[PDB]
Amino acid sequence: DLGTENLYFQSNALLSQRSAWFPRPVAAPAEPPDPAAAPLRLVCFPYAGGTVSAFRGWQERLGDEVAVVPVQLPGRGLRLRERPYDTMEPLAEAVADALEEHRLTHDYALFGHSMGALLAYEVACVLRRRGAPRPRHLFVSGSRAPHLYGDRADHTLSDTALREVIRDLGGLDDADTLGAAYFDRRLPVLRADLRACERYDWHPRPPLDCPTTAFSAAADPIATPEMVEAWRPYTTGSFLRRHLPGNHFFLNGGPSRDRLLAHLGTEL
Amino acid sequence: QRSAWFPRPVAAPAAEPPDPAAAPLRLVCFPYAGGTVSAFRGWQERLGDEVAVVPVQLPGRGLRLRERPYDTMEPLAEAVADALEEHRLTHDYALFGHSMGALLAYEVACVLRRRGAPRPRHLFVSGSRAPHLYGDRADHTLSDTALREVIRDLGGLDFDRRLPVLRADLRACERYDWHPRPPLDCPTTAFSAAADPIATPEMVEAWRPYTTGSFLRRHLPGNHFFLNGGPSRDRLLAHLGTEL
Repeated sequence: DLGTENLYFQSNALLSQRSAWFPRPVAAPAEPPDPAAAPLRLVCFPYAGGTVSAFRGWQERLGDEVAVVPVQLPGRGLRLRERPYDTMEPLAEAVADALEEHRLTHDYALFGHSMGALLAYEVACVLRRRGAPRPRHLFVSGSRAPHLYGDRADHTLSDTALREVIRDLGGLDDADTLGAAYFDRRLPVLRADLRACERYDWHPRPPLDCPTTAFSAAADPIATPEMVEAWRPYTTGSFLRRHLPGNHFFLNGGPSRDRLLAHLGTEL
Repeated sequence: QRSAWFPRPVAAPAAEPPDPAAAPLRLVCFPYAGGTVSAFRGWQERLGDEVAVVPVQLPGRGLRLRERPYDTMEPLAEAVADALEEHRLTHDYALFGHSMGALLAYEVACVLRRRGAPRPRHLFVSGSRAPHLYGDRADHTLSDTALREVIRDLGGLDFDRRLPVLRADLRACERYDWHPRPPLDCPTTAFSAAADPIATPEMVEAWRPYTTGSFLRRHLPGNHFFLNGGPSRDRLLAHLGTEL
């Protein structure tokens, strides 16, 4: 019997290929949104010796409902010819002046890492005393609470000694390939920035009113759950601590960066 | 002075996708009824290099348009599970699904358990009532026009070739014959939408007992197709990122 009644289905060889069930994912069409018109503006502050570069790629990860507005402090990038501030208060006042002048003091949140967390805090306090609108949210990472600053004296150490602390903390993994000479470029700005945190002495004041989310890191000696837990009374709004796997310089890239961004996205 | 203080960030170099073979986590993604892998466009760049996004193309659509679509959930889950095992996707994996796809994801996790495979690292269920609440709807029996207007009214169209596939997908949900089973053990996160009449907060909260691990429900803005764009899509991706 060679007739058509006697025919049988055979395994479909096309379906054995990976791409039949699992096509490779597809990138979306690549804005960015205008800071002036965005529903929310996330004003971001770097760590000591850092620049707005830390925030590259945040915009694409966070999407179109928030404008990422990194702040470039004097002494770096296009501002390389300007003396860096070395005291927290005038810096925070100059940032507050800049935010007001450029009309960034509505529908905004603040983010800062390490020194930039303290700066973000100090900026929130200055804006409050001026009667400006409060932030929608304050995000701090890699930072102990303000009253816990003052312990350290890194900005006094020698070039080599300071560089080794930065290396030790995870800020100099590049050196393996780029050589350490690269880093010495940053020394004057790093020292100025560091002086602002290290000579800081928290004077008691009322807590803020904005929600605050703080991030601790498992491998950060200076961001342990309890140093970061200490931010809790600095606001009369809701407080959350989220814990991350990385070190003091996780901002630079990896799982912790991705998770920070995710957490940020949940609260914006 | 705006350029001094507040320089616009430069565009990032959109990263090379991670190899699903080598990624520390593979997120296996199932679409809604009548949907395709296009639902998950852009997910990979948004989630970053620590997770390979693996959308699943089901029979009956795209290049698989000549295959009869499954209209029952168990054999569909078994065919998916065959494919996952064949292609070594049955470790270091998580599952996502939306609406019908959430039910399928749950069924796939159950098939993989019966087969002795490693459990999912996480189950994400989005815009779906819990399994035992399915089987009351009959949208798959409606006229071409009435069915289209149901989808249009839920916010799905803003088709006729794809009607037989939509119907089969809906049949799998609406004929679903729930049987009590032991709960899963994997962490599970459920998403409800404020403007979703189908999968209300209470219907979504009802997933809680389907796992013995941690359960979270997040409540988002948006309608039944909230994953398709806008604020709610962004928030979903962010919640997803916090657990991957």
